[PDB]
Amino acid sequence: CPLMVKVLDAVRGSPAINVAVHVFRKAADDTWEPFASGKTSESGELHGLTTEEEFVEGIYKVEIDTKSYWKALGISPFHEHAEVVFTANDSGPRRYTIAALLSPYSYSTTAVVTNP
Amino acid sequence: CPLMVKVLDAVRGSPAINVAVHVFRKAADDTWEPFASGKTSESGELHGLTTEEEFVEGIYKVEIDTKSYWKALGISPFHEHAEVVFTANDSGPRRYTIAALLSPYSYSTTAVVTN
Amino acid sequence: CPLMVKVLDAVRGSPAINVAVHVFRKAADDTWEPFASGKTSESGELHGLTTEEEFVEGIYKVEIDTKSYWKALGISPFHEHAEVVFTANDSGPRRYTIAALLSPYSYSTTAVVTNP
Amino acid sequence: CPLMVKVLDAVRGSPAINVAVHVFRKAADDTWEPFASGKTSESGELHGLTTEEEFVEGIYKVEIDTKSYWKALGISPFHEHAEVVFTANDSGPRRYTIAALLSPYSYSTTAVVTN
Repeated sequence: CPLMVKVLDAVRGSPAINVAVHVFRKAADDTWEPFASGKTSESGELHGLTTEEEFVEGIYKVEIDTKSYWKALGISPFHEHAEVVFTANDSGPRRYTIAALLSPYSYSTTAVVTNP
Repeated sequence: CPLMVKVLDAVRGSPAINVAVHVFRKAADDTWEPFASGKTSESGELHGLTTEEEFVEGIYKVEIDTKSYWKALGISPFHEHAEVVFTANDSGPRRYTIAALLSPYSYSTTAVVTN
Repeated sequence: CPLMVKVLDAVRGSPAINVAVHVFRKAADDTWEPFASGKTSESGELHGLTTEEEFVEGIYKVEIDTKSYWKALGISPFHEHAEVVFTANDSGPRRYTIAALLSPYSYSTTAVVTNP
Repeated sequence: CPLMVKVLDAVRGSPAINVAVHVFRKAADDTWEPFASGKTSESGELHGLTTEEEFVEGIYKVEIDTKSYWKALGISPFHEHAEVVFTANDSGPRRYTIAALLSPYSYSTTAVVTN
Protein backbone atom coordinates (compact mmCIF):
# COMPACT_ATOMS: atom_id res chain seq x y z
CA CYS A 1 0.00 0.00 0.00
CA PRO A 2 1.23 3.59 -0.74
CA LEU A 3 0.29 5.17 2.62
CA MET A 4 1.38 3.67 5.92
CA VAL A 5 1.35 5.14 9.43
CA LYS A 6 3.58 3.96 12.29
CA VAL A 7 3.03 5.14 15.88
CA LEU A 8 5.33 4.66 18.91
CA ASP A 9 4.86 5.37 22.63
CA ALA A 10 7.88 7.24 24.10
CA VAL A 11 6.69 6.69 27.70
CA ARG A 12 6.57 2.89 27.56
CA GLY A 13 9.04 2.25 24.77
CA SER A 14 6.57 0.33 22.68
CA PRO A 15 4.36 0.57 19.61
CA ALA A 16 1.24 2.69 20.20
CA ILE A 17 -1.53 0.10 19.80
CA ASN A 18 -5.14 0.67 18.70
CA VAL A 19 -4.58 4.33 17.85
CA ALA A 20 -7.35 5.76 15.67
CA VAL A 21 -6.14 7.35 12.43
CA HIS A 22 -8.25 9.41 10.03
CA VAL A 23 -7.01 10.63 6.64
CA PHE A 24 -8.59 13.50 4.73
CA ARG A 25 -8.02 14.99 1.27
CA LYS A 26 -8.57 18.66 0.45
CA ALA A 27 -11.44 19.19 -1.99
CA ALA A 28 -11.96 21.95 -4.57
CA ASP A 29 -13.99 23.85 -1.95
CA ASP A 30 -10.92 23.68 0.33
CA THR A 31 -12.87 21.51 2.76
CA TRP A 32 -11.47 18.23 4.10
CA GLU A 33 -13.22 15.21 2.60
CA PRO A 34 -12.89 11.85 4.44
CA PHE A 35 -10.36 9.73 2.57
CA ALA A 36 -9.66 6.70 4.79
CA SER A 37 -9.31 5.59 8.42
CA GLY A 38 -8.04 2.77 10.60
CA LYS A 39 -6.52 1.63 13.91
CA THR A 40 -2.86 0.78 14.53
CA SER A 41 -2.06 -2.89 15.08
CA GLU A 42 -0.12 -4.55 17.90
CA SER A 43 3.04 -3.41 16.11
CA GLY A 44 1.77 0.17 16.05
CA GLU A 45 1.34 0.03 12.28
CA LEU A 46 -1.52 0.86 9.93
CA HIS A 47 -1.50 -0.43 6.34
CA GLY A 48 -4.11 -0.93 3.65
CA LEU A 49 -5.43 2.60 3.99
CA THR A 50 -5.61 3.10 0.21
CA THR A 51 -4.34 2.01 -3.22
CA GLU A 52 -2.09 3.62 -5.82
CA GLU A 53 -5.23 4.10 -7.94
CA GLU A 54 -7.22 5.86 -5.20
CA PHE A 55 -4.26 7.80 -3.76
CA VAL A 56 -4.27 10.56 -6.40
CA GLU A 57 -2.31 13.81 -6.10
CA GLY A 58 -3.73 16.28 -3.60
CA ILE A 59 -3.20 17.76 -0.14
CA TYR A 60 -3.76 15.14 2.55
CA LYS A 61 -4.24 15.32 6.28
CA VAL A 62 -3.43 12.44 8.59
CA GLU A 63 -5.06 12.96 11.98
CA ILE A 64 -3.77 10.64 14.71
CA ASP A 65 -6.02 10.47 17.77
CA THR A 66 -3.33 10.82 20.42
CA LYS A 67 -5.81 12.11 23.01
CA SER A 68 -7.95 8.94 23.24
CA TYR A 69 -4.75 6.95 23.36
CA TRP A 70 -3.37 8.73 26.44
CA LYS A 71 -6.76 8.96 28.18
CA ALA A 72 -7.28 5.22 27.74
CA LEU A 73 -3.95 4.97 29.58
CA GLY A 74 -5.11 7.19 32.45
CA ILE A 75 -3.16 10.21 31.26
CA SER A 76 -4.60 13.64 30.41
CA PRO A 77 -2.52 14.69 27.37
CA PHE A 78 -1.89 18.19 26.08
CA HIS A 79 -2.78 17.72 22.39
CA GLU A 80 -6.21 16.92 20.93
CA HIS A 81 -4.48 14.89 18.21
CA ALA A 82 -1.42 14.86 15.96
CA GLU A 83 -2.06 16.30 12.50
CA VAL A 84 0.25 15.78 9.52
CA VAL A 85 -0.66 17.80 6.41
CA PHE A 86 1.18 17.29 3.11
CA THR A 87 0.98 17.39 -0.68
CA ALA A 88 1.22 13.89 -2.08
CA ASN A 89 2.08 12.48 -5.53
CA ASP A 90 2.53 15.81 -7.30
CA SER A 91 5.53 14.41 -9.22
CA GLY A 92 4.22 10.89 -9.73
CA PRO A 93 3.23 8.04 -7.33
CA ARG A 94 5.31 7.78 -4.16
CA ARG A 95 5.19 5.53 -1.10
CA TYR A 96 4.63 7.33 2.19
CA THR A 97 5.27 6.21 5.74
CA ILE A 98 4.14 8.76 8.31
CA ALA A 99 5.85 7.93 11.62
CA ALA A 100 4.82 9.51 14.93
CA LEU A 101 6.42 9.35 18.38
CA LEU A 102 4.06 10.17 21.27
CA SER A 103 4.54 11.66 24.75
CA PRO A 104 1.82 13.24 26.94
CA TYR A 105 2.96 16.84 26.21
CA SER A 106 4.96 16.25 23.04
CA TYR A 107 5.05 14.46 19.70
CA SER A 108 7.28 14.36 16.68
CA THR A 109 6.43 13.20 13.21
CA THR A 110 8.67 12.22 10.34
CA ALA A 111 7.90 11.27 6.77
CA VAL A 112 9.77 8.59 4.86
CA VAL A 113 9.04 8.91 1.15
CA THR A 114 10.35 6.35 -1.34
CA ASN A 115 9.67 5.54 -4.98
CA PRO A 116 7.15 2.82 -5.90
CA CYS B 1 1.26 36.96 27.60
CA PRO B 2 -0.14 33.50 28.52
CA LEU B 3 0.62 32.04 25.07
CA MET B 4 4.06 32.01 23.47
CA VAL B 5 5.54 30.19 20.51
CA LYS B 6 9.19 29.20 20.05
CA VAL B 7 10.49 27.73 16.79
CA LEU B 8 13.92 26.21 16.10
CA ASP B 9 15.71 25.19 12.89
CA ALA B 10 17.31 21.71 13.15
CA VAL B 11 19.16 21.99 9.83
CA ARG B 12 21.02 25.20 10.59
CA GLY B 13 20.92 24.90 14.38
CA SER B 14 19.37 28.28 14.98
CA PRO B 15 16.11 29.94 15.90
CA ALA B 16 13.63 29.83 13.01
CA ILE B 17 13.34 33.50 12.08
CA ASN B 18 10.32 35.15 10.44
CA VAL B 19 8.05 32.13 10.50
CA ALA B 20 4.37 33.00 10.14
CA VAL B 21 2.23 31.74 13.00
CA HIS B 22 -1.58 31.78 13.09
CA VAL B 23 -3.67 30.88 16.11
CA PHE B 24 -7.32 29.89 15.83
CA ARG B 25 -10.07 29.22 18.37
CA LYS B 26 -12.74 26.59 17.80
CA ALA B 27 -16.16 28.24 17.53
CA ALA B 28 -19.46 26.58 18.56
CA ASP B 29 -19.98 25.90 14.82
CA ASP B 30 -16.91 23.62 15.10
CA THR B 31 -15.16 25.82 12.51
CA TRP B 32 -11.81 27.52 13.16
CA GLU B 33 -11.81 31.26 13.72
CA PRO B 34 -8.76 33.57 13.64
CA PHE B 35 -7.60 34.44 17.14
CA ALA B 36 -4.08 35.85 16.84
CA SER B 37 -1.03 35.72 14.56
CA GLY B 38 2.44 37.12 13.97
CA LYS B 39 5.94 36.12 12.82
CA THR B 40 8.78 34.72 14.93
CA SER B 41 11.46 37.25 15.98
CA GLU B 42 15.24 37.10 15.48
CA SER B 43 15.30 34.71 18.44
CA GLY B 44 12.60 32.54 16.87
CA GLU B 45 9.99 33.61 19.42
CA LEU B 46 6.49 35.02 19.14
CA HIS B 47 4.89 36.69 22.17
CA GLY B 48 2.13 39.23 22.69
CA LEU B 49 -0.29 36.93 20.91
CA THR B 50 -3.10 37.40 23.42
CA THR B 51 -3.89 38.52 26.97
CA GLU B 52 -4.99 36.56 30.02
CA GLU B 53 -8.55 37.89 29.83
CA GLU B 54 -8.95 37.09 26.10
CA PHE B 55 -7.38 33.63 26.47
CA VAL B 56 -10.43 31.81 27.84
CA GLU B 57 -10.81 28.04 28.03
CA GLY B 58 -11.42 26.37 24.69
CA ILE B 59 -9.76 24.46 21.86
CA TYR B 60 -6.99 26.33 20.07
CA LYS B 61 -4.99 25.55 16.95
CA VAL B 62 -1.50 26.97 16.42
CA GLU B 63 -0.59 26.75 12.76
CA ILE B 64 3.09 27.30 11.90
CA ASP B 65 3.91 28.01 8.23
CA THR B 66 6.90 25.67 7.90
CA LYS B 67 6.57 25.25 4.10
CA SER B 68 7.19 28.94 3.41
CA TYR B 69 10.04 28.90 5.90
CA TRP B 70 11.92 26.14 4.08
CA LYS B 71 11.10 27.45 0.63
CA ALA B 72 12.71 30.79 1.46
CA LEU B 73 15.83 28.79 2.35
CA GLY B 74 15.69 26.96 -0.98
CA ILE B 75 14.87 23.67 0.73
CA SER B 76 12.12 21.27 -0.39
CA PRO B 77 9.74 20.63 2.54
CA PHE B 78 7.31 17.76 3.14
CA HIS B 79 4.66 19.36 5.35
CA GLU B 80 2.31 22.17 4.32
CA HIS B 81 2.53 23.44 7.91
CA ALA B 82 2.80 22.29 11.53
CA GLU B 83 -0.46 22.32 13.51
CA VAL B 84 -0.69 22.07 17.29
CA VAL B 85 -4.26 21.59 18.51
CA PHE B 86 -4.99 21.69 22.25
CA THR B 87 -7.53 22.64 24.95
CA ALA B 88 -6.51 25.50 27.24
CA ASN B 89 -7.70 24.77 30.82
CA ASP B 90 -7.68 27.07 33.83
CA SER B 91 -7.18 24.04 36.04
CA GLY B 92 -3.52 23.54 35.11
CA PRO B 93 -0.71 26.16 35.01
CA ARG B 94 -0.92 29.69 33.59
CA ARG B 95 1.64 30.24 30.80
CA TYR B 96 1.61 28.14 27.62
CA THR B 97 4.77 27.81 25.57
CA ILE B 98 4.42 25.89 22.31
CA ALA B 99 7.87 24.87 21.10
CA ALA B 100 8.55 23.39 17.66
CA LEU B 101 11.73 21.90 16.22
CA LEU B 102 11.81 21.94 12.42
CA SER B 103 13.41 19.72 9.77
CA PRO B 104 12.40 19.47 6.08
CA TYR B 105 10.63 16.11 6.52
CA SER B 106 10.06 16.17 10.27
CA TYR B 107 8.95 18.37 13.16
CA SER B 108 8.40 17.89 16.85
CA THR B 109 6.36 20.06 19.16
CA THR B 110 6.26 20.29 22.90
CA ALA B 111 4.09 22.20 25.32
CA VAL B 112 5.63 23.79 28.40
CA VAL B 113 2.82 24.78 30.76
CA THR B 114 4.15 26.68 33.79
CA ASN B 115 3.10 29.12 36.53
CA CYS C 1 18.21 -10.90 16.48
CA PRO C 2 17.74 -9.16 19.90
CA LEU C 3 19.38 -5.81 19.03
CA MET C 4 18.36 -3.81 15.98
CA VAL C 5 19.11 -0.22 15.02
CA LYS C 6 17.01 1.88 12.62
CA VAL C 7 18.21 5.27 11.34
CA LEU C 8 16.23 7.90 9.39
CA ASP C 9 17.26 11.14 7.66
CA ALA C 10 14.91 14.05 8.59
CA VAL C 11 16.35 16.31 5.86
CA ARG C 12 15.59 14.01 2.92
CA GLY C 13 12.75 11.99 4.38
CA SER C 14 14.47 8.69 3.84
CA PRO C 15 16.32 5.91 5.62
CA ALA C 16 19.88 6.89 6.59
CA ILE C 17 21.94 4.47 4.48
CA ASN C 18 25.45 3.13 5.18
CA VAL C 19 25.62 4.66 8.65
CA ALA C 20 28.37 3.13 10.78
CA VAL C 21 27.19 1.75 14.12
CA HIS C 22 29.43 0.55 16.96
CA VAL C 23 28.12 -1.15 20.10
CA PHE C 24 30.08 -1.39 23.35
CA ARG C 25 29.46 -3.14 26.66
CA LYS C 26 30.73 -1.82 30.00
CA ALA C 27 33.35 -4.10 31.56
CA ALA C 28 34.19 -4.67 35.24
CA ASP C 29 36.87 -1.98 34.94
CA ASP C 30 34.11 0.41 33.78
CA THR C 31 35.79 0.66 30.38
CA TRP C 32 33.85 0.17 27.13
CA GLU C 33 34.70 -3.13 25.46
CA PRO C 34 33.84 -3.52 21.73
CA PHE C 35 30.70 -5.64 21.47
CA ALA C 36 29.60 -5.45 17.81
CA SER C 37 29.42 -3.14 14.79
CA GLY C 38 27.80 -2.74 11.39
CA LYS C 39 26.45 -0.43 8.67
CA THR C 40 22.79 0.40 8.03
CA SER C 41 21.26 -1.08 4.89
CA GLU C 42 19.32 0.64 2.10
CA SER C 43 16.32 0.58 4.43
CA GLY C 44 18.34 2.29 7.16
CA GLU C 45 18.30 -0.87 9.27
CA LEU C 46 20.99 -2.90 11.02
CA HIS C 47 20.28 -6.47 12.16
CA GLY C 48 22.39 -9.46 13.09
CA LEU C 49 24.50 -7.48 15.53
CA THR C 50 24.35 -10.22 18.18
CA THR C 51 22.50 -13.26 19.52
CA GLU C 52 20.38 -13.90 22.61
CA GLU C 53 23.30 -16.00 23.92
CA GLU C 54 25.92 -13.28 23.44
CA PHE C 55 23.65 -10.38 24.43
CA VAL C 56 23.98 -10.89 28.20
CA GLU C 57 22.85 -8.37 30.82
CA GLY C 58 25.05 -5.29 31.10
CA ILE C 59 25.26 -1.60 30.25
CA TYR C 60 25.52 -1.09 26.50
CA LYS C 61 26.45 1.85 24.34
CA VAL C 62 25.28 2.22 20.76
CA GLU C 63 27.35 4.83 18.95
CA ILE C 64 25.89 5.95 15.62
CA ASP C 65 28.38 7.77 13.39
CA THR C 66 26.15 10.67 12.37
CA LYS C 67 29.14 12.90 11.56
CA SER C 68 30.53 10.80 8.67
CA TYR C 69 26.99 10.47 7.39
CA TRP C 70 26.41 14.23 7.09
CA LYS C 71 29.94 14.98 5.85
CA ALA C 72 29.55 12.39 3.10
CA LEU C 73 26.47 14.44 2.17
CA GLY C 74 28.42 17.71 2.07
CA ILE C 75 27.08 18.93 5.39
CA SER C 76 29.14 19.89 8.45
CA PRO C 77 27.02 18.55 11.34
CA PHE C 78 27.05 19.67 14.96
CA HIS C 79 27.39 16.28 16.71
CA GLU C 80 30.36 13.90 16.57
CA HIS C 81 27.93 10.98 16.80
CA ALA C 82 24.71 9.87 18.46
CA GLU C 83 25.26 7.81 21.62
CA VAL C 84 22.57 5.68 23.26
CA VAL C 85 23.55 4.17 26.62
CA PHE C 86 21.29 1.68 28.42
CA THR C 87 21.07 -1.31 30.76
CA ALA C 88 19.90 -4.36 28.85
CA ASN C 89 18.36 -7.69 29.91
CA ASP C 90 18.47 -7.10 33.66
CA SER C 91 15.04 -8.74 34.05
CA GLY C 92 15.46 -11.44 31.42
CA PRO C 93 16.06 -11.39 27.62
CA ARG C 94 14.34 -8.56 25.74
CA ARG C 95 14.29 -7.46 22.10
CA TYR C 96 15.61 -3.95 21.48
CA THR C 97 15.14 -1.64 18.53
CA ILE C 98 17.10 1.59 18.87
CA ALA C 99 15.62 4.12 16.42
CA ALA C 100 17.35 7.40 15.57
CA LEU C 101 16.15 10.40 13.54
CA LEU C 102 18.95 12.63 12.18
CA SER C 103 19.21 16.33 11.32
CA PRO C 104 22.44 18.36 10.94
CA TYR C 105 22.06 20.09 14.36
CA SER C 106 19.64 17.69 16.02
CA TYR C 107 18.77 14.05 16.63
CA SER C 108 16.25 12.11 18.62
CA THR C 109 16.43 8.51 19.70
CA THR C 110 13.72 6.18 20.90
CA ALA C 111 13.84 2.65 22.21
CA VAL C 112 11.22 0.02 21.46
CA VAL C 113 11.58 -2.89 23.85
CA THR C 114 9.46 -6.02 23.48
CA ASN C 115 9.52 -9.52 24.95
CA PRO C 116 11.25 -12.36 23.07
CA CYS D 1 28.36 32.27 29.24
CA PRO D 2 29.05 30.71 25.80
CA LEU D 3 27.60 27.32 26.80
CA MET D 4 24.08 26.81 28.12
CA VAL D 5 21.91 23.77 28.64
CA LYS D 6 18.11 23.65 28.55
CA VAL D 7 16.14 20.53 29.48
CA LEU D 8 12.40 19.88 29.09
CA ASP D 9 10.08 17.16 30.41
CA ALA D 10 7.79 15.75 27.69
CA VAL D 11 5.69 13.70 30.12
CA ARG D 12 4.68 16.54 32.41
CA GLY D 13 5.15 19.34 29.87
CA SER D 14 7.46 21.39 32.02
CA PRO D 15 11.10 22.34 32.41
CA ALA D 16 13.15 19.44 33.78
CA ILE D 17 14.15 20.73 37.21
CA ASN D 18 17.25 19.70 39.16
CA VAL D 19 18.78 17.52 36.47
CA ALA D 20 22.50 16.90 36.97
CA VAL D 21 24.62 17.97 34.01
CA HIS D 22 28.32 17.21 33.56
CA VAL D 23 30.48 18.62 30.79
CA PHE D 24 33.77 17.02 29.76
CA ARG D 25 36.56 18.02 27.40
CA LYS D 26 38.50 15.48 25.36
CA ALA D 27 42.15 15.45 26.44
CA ALA D 28 45.08 14.57 24.14
CA ASP D 29 45.01 11.12 25.79
CA ASP D 30 41.56 10.72 24.17
CA THR D 31 40.08 10.32 27.66
CA TRP D 32 37.28 12.55 28.99
CA GLU D 33 38.18 15.12 31.62
CA PRO D 34 35.73 17.06 33.83
CA PHE D 35 35.20 20.58 32.55
CA ALA D 36 32.08 21.93 34.24
CA SER D 37 28.84 20.74 35.85
CA GLY D 38 25.72 21.85 37.70
CA LYS D 39 21.98 21.15 38.00
CA THR D 40 19.15 22.66 35.94
CA SER D 41 17.25 25.53 37.61
CA GLU D 42 13.50 25.90 38.22
CA SER D 43 13.23 26.89 34.55
CA GLY D 44 15.19 23.80 33.48
CA GLU D 45 18.25 25.84 32.50
CA LEU D 46 21.91 25.64 33.39
CA HIS D 47 24.18 28.64 32.70
CA GLY D 48 27.48 29.88 34.09
CA LEU D 49 29.10 26.62 33.07
CA THR D 50 32.22 28.24 31.62
CA THR D 51 33.63 31.51 30.28
CA GLU D 52 34.60 32.56 26.77
CA GLU D 53 38.32 32.37 27.52
CA GLU D 54 38.11 28.88 29.10
CA PHE D 55 35.86 27.55 26.32
CA VAL D 56 38.55 26.92 23.71
CA GLU D 57 38.10 24.83 20.57
CA GLY D 58 37.94 21.10 21.19
CA ILE D 59 35.59 18.14 21.57
CA TYR D 60 33.13 18.41 24.44
CA LYS D 61 30.66 15.95 25.92
CA VAL D 62 27.54 17.12 27.76
CA GLU D 63 26.20 14.31 29.89
CA ILE D 64 22.66 14.76 31.25
CA ASP D 65 21.61 12.45 34.12
CA THR D 66 18.16 11.52 32.80
CA LYS D 67 17.96 8.21 34.72
CA SER D 68 18.11 9.90 38.13
CA TYR D 69 15.62 12.49 36.91
CA TRP D 70 12.98 9.89 36.04
CA LYS D 71 13.68 7.73 39.06
CA ALA D 72 12.96 10.65 41.39
CA LEU D 73 9.59 10.91 39.61
CA GLY D 74 8.94 7.20 40.15
CA ILE D 75 9.19 6.49 36.43
CA SER D 76 11.19 3.62 34.90
CA PRO D 77 13.68 5.05 32.37
CA PHE D 78 15.46 3.35 29.46
CA HIS D 79 18.63 5.41 29.10
CA GLU D 80 21.42 5.67 31.67
CA HIS D 81 21.89 9.29 30.54
CA ALA D 82 21.78 11.55 27.49
CA GLU D 83 25.17 12.40 25.95
CA VAL D 84 25.76 15.19 23.46
CA VAL D 85 29.25 15.09 21.94
CA PHE D 86 30.40 17.94 19.69
CA THR D 87 33.37 20.05 18.52
CA ALA D 88 33.28 23.72 19.52
CA ASN D 89 34.68 25.87 16.66
CA ASP D 90 35.51 29.56 16.66
CA SER D 91 34.60 29.69 13.00
CA GLY D 92 30.84 29.49 13.57
CA PRO D 93 28.69 31.54 16.02
CA ARG D 94 29.52 32.37 19.64
CA ARG D 95 26.85 31.06 22.04
CA TYR D 96 26.06 27.34 22.30
CA THR D 97 22.69 26.23 23.62
CA ILE D 98 22.24 22.48 24.03
CA ALA D 99 18.53 21.72 24.34
CA ALA D 100 17.15 18.31 25.31
CA LEU D 101 13.58 17.04 25.36
CA LEU D 102 13.09 14.07 27.69
CA SER D 103 10.74 11.07 27.71
CA PRO D 104 11.24 7.78 29.62
CA TYR D 105 12.26 5.82 26.49
CA SER D 106 13.24 8.69 24.23
CA TYR D 107 15.13 11.98 24.10
CA SER D 108 15.97 14.50 21.43
CA THR D 109 18.69 17.11 21.54
CA THR D 110 19.26 20.17 19.45
CA ALA D 111 22.07 22.69 19.26
CA VAL D 112 21.28 26.37 18.84
CA VAL D 113 24.48 28.17 17.88
CA THR D 114 23.96 31.96 17.71
CA ASN D 115 25.83 35.28 17.88
